[PDB]
Amino acid sequence: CPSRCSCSGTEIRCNSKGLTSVPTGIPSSATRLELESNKLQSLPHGVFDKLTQLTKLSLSQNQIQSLPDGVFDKLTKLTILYLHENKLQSLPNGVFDKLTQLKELALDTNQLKSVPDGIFDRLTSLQKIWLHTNPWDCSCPRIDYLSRWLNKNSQKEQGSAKCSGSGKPVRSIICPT
Repeated sequence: CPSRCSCSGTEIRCNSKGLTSVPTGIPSSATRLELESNKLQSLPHGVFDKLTQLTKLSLSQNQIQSLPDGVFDKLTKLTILYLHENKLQSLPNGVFDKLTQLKELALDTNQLKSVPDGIFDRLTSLQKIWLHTNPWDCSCPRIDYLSRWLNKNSQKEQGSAKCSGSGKPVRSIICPT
């Protein structure tokens, strides 16, 4: 068990510990990992690669600005992914592609202006998504995939994503073609 964590069974919790980096001794048998309310601002590439049995990963309330490419690729059993209340300015192409079992993905309260096209397409088990409190860029070509995807997957949205500037719903926007 890592120094600032509490390990109960295969559940690893290291919340509100003023952590500045991901703990180094996380066992590979971990099924749940929570690193909430710390001081993380970045993540090393491949940092969670050995945590293949993880069903839940939560990094809410930190100051992460970007994600390493393929940072979630080895976490194929992930059912819950919380990334809200951070400072994300963008998402890597297909970062969620290998998560075919993901049910919950929280991305609210960050600094996202846009997301890559088709970023949620592979999420076949998705039930809930949080996208609110982000300065979405509702200019057209850019917001086209999101407004459309949000409209079709209406029932999964927790809260309501709003356009930066006008405050209008991202789903109220229809792009030109």
